[PDB]
Order: sequence, then structure tokens, then C-alpha cells
Amino acid sequence: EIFIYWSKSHNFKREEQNFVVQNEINNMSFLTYSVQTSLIVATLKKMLPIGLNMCAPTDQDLIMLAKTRYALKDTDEEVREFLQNNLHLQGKVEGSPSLRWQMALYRGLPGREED
Amino acid sequence: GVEIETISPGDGRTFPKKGQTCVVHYTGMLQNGKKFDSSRDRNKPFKFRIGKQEVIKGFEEGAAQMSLGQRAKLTCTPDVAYGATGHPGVIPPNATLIFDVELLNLE
Amino acid sequence: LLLQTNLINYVTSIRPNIFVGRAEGSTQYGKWYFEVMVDEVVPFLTAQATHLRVGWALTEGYSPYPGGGEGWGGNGVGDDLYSYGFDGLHLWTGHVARPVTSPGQHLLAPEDVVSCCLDLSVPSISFRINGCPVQGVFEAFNLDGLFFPVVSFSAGVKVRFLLGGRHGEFKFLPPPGYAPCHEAVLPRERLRLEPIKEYRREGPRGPHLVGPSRCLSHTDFVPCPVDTVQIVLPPHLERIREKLAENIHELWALTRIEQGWTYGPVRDDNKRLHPCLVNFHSLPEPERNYNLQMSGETLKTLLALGCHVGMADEKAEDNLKKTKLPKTYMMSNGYKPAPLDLSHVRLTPAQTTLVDRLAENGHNVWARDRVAQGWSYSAVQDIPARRNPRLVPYRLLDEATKRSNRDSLCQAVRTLLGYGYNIEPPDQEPSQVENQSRWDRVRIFRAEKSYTVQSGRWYFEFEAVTTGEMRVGWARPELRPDVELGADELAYVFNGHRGQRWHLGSEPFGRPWQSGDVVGCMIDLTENTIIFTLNGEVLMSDSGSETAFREIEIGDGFLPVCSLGPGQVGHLNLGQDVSSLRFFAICGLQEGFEPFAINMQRPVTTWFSKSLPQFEPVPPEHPHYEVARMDGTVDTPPCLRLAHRTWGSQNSLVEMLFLRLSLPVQFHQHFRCTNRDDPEIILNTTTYYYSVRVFAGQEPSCVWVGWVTPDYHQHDMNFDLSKVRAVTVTMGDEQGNVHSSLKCSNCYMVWGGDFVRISHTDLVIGCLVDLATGLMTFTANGKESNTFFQVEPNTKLFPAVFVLPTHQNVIQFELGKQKNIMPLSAAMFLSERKNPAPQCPPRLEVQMLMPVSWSRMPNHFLQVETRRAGERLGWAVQCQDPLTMMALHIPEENRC
Repeated sequence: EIFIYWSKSHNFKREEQNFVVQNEINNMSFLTYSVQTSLIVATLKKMLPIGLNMCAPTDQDLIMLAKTRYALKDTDEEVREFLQNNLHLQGKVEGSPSLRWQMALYRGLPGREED
Repeated sequence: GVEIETISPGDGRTFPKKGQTCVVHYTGMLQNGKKFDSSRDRNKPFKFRIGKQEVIKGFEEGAAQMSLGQRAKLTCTPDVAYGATGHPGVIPPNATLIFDVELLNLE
Repeated sequence: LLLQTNLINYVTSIRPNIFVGRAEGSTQYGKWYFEVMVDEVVPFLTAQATHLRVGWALTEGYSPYPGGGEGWGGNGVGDDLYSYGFDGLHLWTGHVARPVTSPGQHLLAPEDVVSCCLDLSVPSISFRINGCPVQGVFEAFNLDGLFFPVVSFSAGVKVRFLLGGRHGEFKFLPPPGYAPCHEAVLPRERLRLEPIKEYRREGPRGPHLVGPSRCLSHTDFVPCPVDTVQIVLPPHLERIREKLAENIHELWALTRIEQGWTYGPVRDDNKRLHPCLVNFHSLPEPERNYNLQMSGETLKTLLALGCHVGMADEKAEDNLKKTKLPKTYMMSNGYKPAPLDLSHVRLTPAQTTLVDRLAENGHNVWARDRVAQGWSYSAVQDIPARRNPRLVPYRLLDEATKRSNRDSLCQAVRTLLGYGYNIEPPDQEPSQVENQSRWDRVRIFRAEKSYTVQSGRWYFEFEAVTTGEMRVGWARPELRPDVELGADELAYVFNGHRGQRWHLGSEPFGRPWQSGDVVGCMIDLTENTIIFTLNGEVLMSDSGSETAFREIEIGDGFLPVCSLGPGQVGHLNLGQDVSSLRFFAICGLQEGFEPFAINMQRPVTTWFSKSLPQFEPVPPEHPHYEVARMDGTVDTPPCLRLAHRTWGSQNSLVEMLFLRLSLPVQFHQHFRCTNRDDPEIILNTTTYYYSVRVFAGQEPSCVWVGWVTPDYHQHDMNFDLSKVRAVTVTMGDEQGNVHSSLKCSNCYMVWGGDFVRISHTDLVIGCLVDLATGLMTFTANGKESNTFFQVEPNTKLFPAVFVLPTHQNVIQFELGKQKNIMPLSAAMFLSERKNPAPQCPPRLEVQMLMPVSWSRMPNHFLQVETRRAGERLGWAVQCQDPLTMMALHIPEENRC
């Protein structure tokens, strides 16, 4: 959510730029203005695998779809609903045998049955 | 003629005779080392009766000298073998044959 | 002409880890006697008769890679001139089946106690099956390397590998003067069966992909120490050696104090009774003499090794004196304590750098004394037999006794250093281990070329069990098996022992791995990047970067590869079952990467790099060598010249180019025993001819012109006519009146140096062959040489020359005839057996010797069991499951 807020507010980005440049923070030893060296991106870059792990395979379609919807920039509520109705849409990935092994793995997790 | 190289000793009491059916699992080869026929690959033993010239004379004599349950190695020179013509497509002319035979049963 | 196929059983051999040999003043006994008791053997478990041979072999060369070698495969014990086998009816060697007579002969059956032997005094290998002597002995065989006992079996066997003493108790008895085979193992290791040159070991989680294994060499049993003549008495050495000896003699006295026995004044040395603390001078004049000599000669070894004993800031008082304690009082024979306290000073690791090899040049020199006296190494104390359990160099000596030697030198140097002397070890400079092992240090396991990925994020794992020179990564399909990984452009790999990404060189990267370190290899082709995860964490470069390499052009494709070095094992988990992959979920799954063998339900076939040199055609674009066809005019015959392009420049590479023409000549299956060309002679002759014109600037002492049998697999960079396989299968009709001595070999040539800047001109060497009588003769510029070889029927022979270039014009094959001797084109082809005109069709090509070539790993290896069957029954091999390939035999090369 922090990242998402950041990508919208231009003044937020310019302030990040001014801060990193004027106080002479290395942004290099921090890695050990460049947006990548900014910790704003790095937090999510490292934290992304967890979030993706929170979603089972059958959902990535909706993700792109919701990603598609964010091209229109549907409200949080709007994308939420446009994925709520498409409950039939995600699933039946047995028709996609390429997803079977991913499915089996995310089942074999300490995460329990399909709760 | 033929020769008897006792690769493994059989019984030595009983021998094939006239009017008896001998069964063999023969794997065979040219003198250089190439292999032409093997019963073992076919998976069925080969049958013949000492006397009516089923096979080349040499093979018959060689299997006649043998005992029961005795592997051996016949070496049929061309004259007691197919001979000058040779089996067309399999045996070249005037070739000497070597036969890893094994007299299994005598009935 | 047509390629030929057959179904052949796997054959696999197991040796014990005994190794013996002989060399100049070597520390190894000669006679060796071991038995093999068959317990049960099915004769015909498959189409092929069950394979079982017994014999010895040679260390360097016996590499029976599972699969297909020479002939129809099944290279057990005795299918090469490095091995010497036996079968109950034959004496196998060099892939020949010469028979043999033993009383009541019969192929290897249950309860056959094959009593093999080996006396390398001559060289000889005799057998005694089931008690009756085998009337056939190998002789004259080569003696470089080490000989180990080895049986060879197909499926469905069982043999017990008796070894004397408690490892099998010799049903029969070793002939007089012979030795058990268990007293040949070194103390540094134990006894265990093992296979030979394995590239795969089934492991707990799966295969292991072991790399090359380092064996001993016949020298390493002989010691090579420094001497005791070339050093003198320097001044301060003359000043200090007396004090050194005075202290160390009594320290050695006190080392064994009350340990074995309590001192009795009956004896003053040699039986654990030697305190002599006050007085070591009155001790035996030889004894005290070589005590002063221990101190001196020790310093003298320091000099030869190269220290510079030089005093520093003087130490005259640091509270130093022989400490008086009630324990070990012993007024008798000296009350003055040996150890003067030395707490105020210590010993830096540099003096240890000296002390270890000081213990060497002590122990090894004593061993060089004993072996000169007559003793030899053993594993059982044999006093009157003059054999001991420690007659080895320092390397192979037991750990504890090495530490005891180091303790003696520790007390000596501890007495010594405290005088400000600047003892220091000059460093010792490494170099190349040898010239032939340039390629014999890496095996490059890759998947098949048919799995080339060209898209999609792929991933796998490679658990580096050991930390050695082993690297893993993606590689391009045309991977050269001769150059190491990453030196070329065809490899993007990651070395672990240093920690180094590798491509067209090495760059710093990541951290070195320890054991059990999964190194997850990824590839993101859409972004054209490669990433490496050492234990989950992404290996970050020595910079802000994350991927190891960027902008990897898709090109032809990529496929996994792993190089494993000496002693280096691993595990290539391409992950057919993803759960077996250990780190895929932690990194590689939440990013779009799929495992490599994600749906290849059948396991991914892998190909490695053999180290069996086979002849290969001259690359039409070779960096250096250039073969030129030259059609023959009315005078010169057709000729395949060889030229060196790069001579006299940078990368003017020089090395022996083992050349060989493609098609062989085959002798007659039966031997004949019992100006212009005359028509009848040239129509009924059998002598054939070819010749090699070694040019000016190519020293004739650097060419070897002749023939090679189709089993020449010797890429020797120090070649000479003494490094060629040989054997003499002497068969006797009885103990006397031996009646046949066949001489066998794998290479028949003459060295041009015999026939030759006393002069500078072109030289020509001809090679005649009489196919009917088997005789072979060589001509030298017109004369007749002295050499002549006589080869048995059906023998195949390739024309071949071995040249070390010394000019941009090395040699020239000259396919021509003489008066009444047909050329080679008559033999090599059948439709020209009556054509007296020399010919050179395109199939007759020049082929060099490439030391390494790719080959397949069978998807199903044999499963053999090894186990101590009991104290009295010895070790017990056993194989039961049948397993067959379908070989492909190329008739001309006698290769499958």
C-alpha cells in the first residue's frame, strides 16, 4: 500500500529525489536519483515473493485481469467486485495441466486444505 | 571336419544316437567373430533327429560326438559346412563356421 | 560397410583397493597371490553367455567405461592391453581369446578357486585354477603404474575375493616365496571393494555424478629425499650443534621414560633403557656420534632445504634452566632433567613449515636406507622376512607415527630456536603436476543436445557435496569437451571453490560454497539474464547487480552443465519430482521460473566427456594443422601432405599429433605357412607398400612411422618406443618344452631417429606388409631396417605416424608402390584388389588423436553388492539383474 501510494503522488517521488540528493545519502551502502537504489522499491522487491505466495495459482489470470482493470484504474472496490463475480473464471485449472505441479506444491505447504 | 571343445562338461554317459530327437540352443558365429544366428535370441530350442540330414553334415557329426547337458564349440570347416556357395546373404563363400551349441535334452 | 547391431550384456569389474608395482628402489614387494572362489553362476541369464573373468590390470589405462568400447562391448578384465584376464579356457588380453590348457578344463563354474598370481620380477602372471596349474603365462608386459587384482562379471554371478589372512583364508596355498595380498594396503586407508573409474554413484537422494578420482603412481611409493654429503660445518652451527645434541639426547631419553619399562642400568640404549641424563658422551661412540649427527645433519637438512640460521637480539636470561621435579627423579644414570623450561619463547608456524618436511627428510631417508638393505613394505610385522608396516614415504605413513616423528623434531627445534637464530623455510614453488593430465582433471556432465531451451524461465539445482574445483551453469549445445568451462564463449557457469562467475574468463562473484550448498541456477531468457542462488540467497556480484550475466543472446540455446574435478562429487537435481527439489519454492517459484525437467517423466539423459582418446578426423578448419590432398603426377604418387600453419608465431603450438589413416588393412584369415612390374608377380603378390616423407626441418628423431591396431588409445606427450603396449602370451604344453610365444602389441612403428645437423635433407620411410605371412618390414631411404614384426591372422592395422612438429612442413603420406609390391589401395578396398595403380579415394582421410569426446550415460546402470562375507570367506561380489544395450558396431574401426 505504501508503494502504491508512492507511485501515484508525484510530489512524493520528487521529495524522495530531493532528500536523497541534497543530504548526500549514498543509496549504495543502503543497497549493500536512482529509483532502484531507493529503498521504496527495494522493500516491495524483496517482499513480493511472500505476497505472490499468498495467492494460489488459479488466481494469476484474475491478477492480469485486475491488472487489466487497473489500466482503466477501477477503484479498489471496482476491481474487487469485477473479480468477485468472476469466481467461476478462476479455477478449473485442471484444464491447464501445466498448473498441476504448482498446485501440488502449494498444497504440500504447511498451509492446510483449501481454507 | 568338426571338433569338440568342451566349454563345459556335460554327462558323458549318454550320447545322441540314431532315431532320437536332440534339442539344442545354438548360438553361432563366423570365424572372424560376427554372429549369424542364435536360438537364444529367438527363445526357442532347436530340434532335429540324428539321421535324416536336417542340417549340414558337420553340425550333425558335431552334435553326435557331444554328451547330454554339455555345452561345446563346434568348428565346422567349409566342406562339412555350407561350402563354396554359402547361404546366400548370410554366409560368405568358403567360410569356416563356429557354433556354440548346448545339447539340452535328448528327447 | 553397413553399420552392425547386436544385444550385449553389461560387464562390470570390481577390484580391491590393493595397488602394487615396481620401480627403481621402490618400497613394494614383488610376489602377490590372491584367489577367487566362485559360489554360484548361472550360465545363460541372457542371450550372451554370462561374463566372468579373473586377472590383474594396470592403474593408468584400465578404464572400462560402462557401455561400448572395442569390439562388441563388454570390456571386462582383459579386453585391452592394460588388462590381463583369464576365463578357465582362455587367456584374454588385448581383446583376443588365445586358449589355454589346465587339467580338466571347464569354463568358470561353482567351486572354482582361481589362484591367480603375479611376480613382477620378470614380468609374469601365472594362475592355478582349482589347484591345477594353468599352462599359460603372460610376460614382458609393461610396468609403469600399478597393478590391482580385478574380476569382471555380467549379471548373475557370485565370487568371493579371497585375500589372505582374515580377509579370505586361501583354500589353496601360495607357492613358495609368494605373498598374501592383504599386506599390500597402505595404513592411511582400509580395505574395501570398489569399482574402477566410476562417474556415477547411487546416493540417498539419488545419483552423485562423481568426478575424476586420483590414484597413486608407481613412483609415489619410492622416497626422493635430500642427501647428507653436500652440507658442511658452518661456524655458528659448529658453535651450537653440541648444545643441541646435549639437550635432545636426554629429551629423547625422557620421552620413553617409565613408558615401556622402568630403567635398568643393564642397558644404556636400544631397549627402552637409555636415560643417560648427565652423560651422553660415554654412550656408544657411534650412538653419541650420530646423536651429534642428528643435531648437525638436521641443521644440514635445514641448509639443503635452504634456511639461514642467523642469531638475533641476544637471549642470555629469560628464566631458563632445567626444571627440577620429584617425578622422574632418577639419580641413577643422570639426575639433571632433560627439559630446560621454554615458556618465555615459542615456535612460529614458519618453523613448523620447516618441521613437517624435516620429519620427511628423516623418515624417508631411513626408508631409503632399509629398502637399500633389502626390506620392503608390508602390513604385518615380518622381522626375519625383512618387511615392515611403515616402509613408505612420509605421504602414506600412518597419522600417529607421523605425529611421533613430528614430536621428535618438535623437541629438537624447541631446543634450537630459543637462541635468536633466524630459522626460516624458503617457500616451495608449485608447477604443473604433469603434461598428460591436462584433460585428466575434469568431467563435464551435460544433458542431451535435444533438450536445448530457447525460451521460458528455467531452473534447477546442483548440491555440491564437496568444496572443490566444481562449477555449474548453463552452456551452449556445441560445448567443446576439451576446454574447461567458461574459457570459451559457450559456457556461463559458476565456480565454487574460489567463488567466480566464468565466461570467456573468470570474474569475482558471490562467496565460496561449503558442503551441502545447493546452488540454484536460473535463466530468464525473456530478459536474457542468469541468476545463481547459493542456499536460497541470490548470489550478489561484487557490485549492486543481482543477475550474474546480462544480455545473454538467445542464440542457439542453453542447457545445464556441471564440471566436477578430482575427488569432486555432486548431485544434479534437475527435478523430475519438484518436491525432491529443496530450494525451488524459496527462490524460483514466485518469479515465473519453471524447473528444467518439469514434465520429462523419463529422466533427462546426460552426456559426459570421456577421457578415452579415440582417433577423429582432421577438422576442415583447424587452428593449426592443415591436411592437403595432392594428386600424384607421373612420378610422384598421390600423397596427403600435412602442414603446420601457425609455426613461428604467437600460438605456434607444438605437441605430438598422433595421426592415422582411416581405412585399415586386414590380414588373411589363414597364413601361407604350408623399372616395370612383372605381370604374374604383381598379380599374385600379397606385399603392400606405403611411405612417409619426413621433410627437412622436421628432425627425424621426432617422428614415429608405422602401424597402429584399432585399439590405440594412448595420448602420450612424451612418446617414445618404450611407452607402447606389449605382452607375450607364452603357452607351454607342460612345465618344459613351451611351444608357443605370441607377441602382441597395439602399435608397430620405427623411430626415424634410428635412420638419421650432421645432415639436412628430405627423408623417406617405407612400410612393407606381407598380408599372407603376417611379416612386416620397414625401409629407410632405400636401405633395409633391422626391425620386423610378425602379426597373427585377422589382424587389422591402420597406417599411422606420430610427429612432433619442428617446421611448417612436417610430413607427407606417400601412397605408392614399388617393383612387384602393390600399393595400399589394393588392401583397403575390395574392388581394387587387382589394380596395381595407386589410388587415394576421399574416404581415405587423415585422422588425429583427440583425447576427449562426448558420450552417453546409460539410463540404467548395473547394481552390484559388496560385503565382507565373513572372517573366513573374504569379500563377496554379487550381481543378479540382467541388463542389455543394443550396441552399434562400426566394422572398420572395431568399435561399438
